[PDB]
Amino acid sequence: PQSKSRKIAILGYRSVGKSSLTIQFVEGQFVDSYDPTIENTFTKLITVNGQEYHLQLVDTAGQDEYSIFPQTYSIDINGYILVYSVTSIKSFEVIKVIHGKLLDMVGKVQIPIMLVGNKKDLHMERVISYEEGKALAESWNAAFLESSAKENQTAVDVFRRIILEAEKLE
Ligand SMILES: Nc1nc2c(ncn2[C@@H]2O[C@H](COP(=O)(O)OP(=O)(O)NP(=O)(O)O)[C@@H](O)[C@H]2O)c(=O)[nH]1
Ligand SMILES: [Mg+2]
Repeated sequence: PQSKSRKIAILGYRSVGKSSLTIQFVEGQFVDSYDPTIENTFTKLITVNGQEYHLQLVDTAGQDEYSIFPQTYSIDINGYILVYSVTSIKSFEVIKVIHGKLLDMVGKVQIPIMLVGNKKDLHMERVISYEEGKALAESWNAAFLESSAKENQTAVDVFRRIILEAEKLE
């Protein structure tokens, strides 16, 4: 089928760069203008392994330990991107909770899940090691990748990987 449509949800704690990472991929630039997000949606077109896709990305509002996991992000979502900031132990802690809830909500369905450690560029502020987040991604039997919302190639690698990870379960 010349084109396929997939809906991806980008979840995580606030300020980690869910939007930055999303816009970088979608528009190609890096915005510094920190705007708390309500919910944005961009429809990006990208091809993976010859197959072109129609990606409907849902850049969600940041949540935390005690926040209801939106039931709509529980249905009709083909892939999930759970991003944390390697410069924040709190984001790391929180993503484990969001992941927990997410799994409960969705019940038992083979939905691709990948873990992203954002802000690899800010070397002087990293507190989470690569090997650590990596280990988490393995415990979830999920994909892992680190990234910078200022390093397009890596942002693109993120959205490519999830689809790779998805067409694998289908
Ligand atoms: N140096 C650097 N800064 C980054 C990176 N990703 C995001 N940031 C910065 O971190 C801040 C928050 O990013 P943003 O995308 O708004 O985070 P968010 O998770 O979408 N926040 P919210 O949940 O409130 O909607 C911005 O000022 C942004 O420029 C990165 O890879 N490197
Ligand atoms: Mg946002």
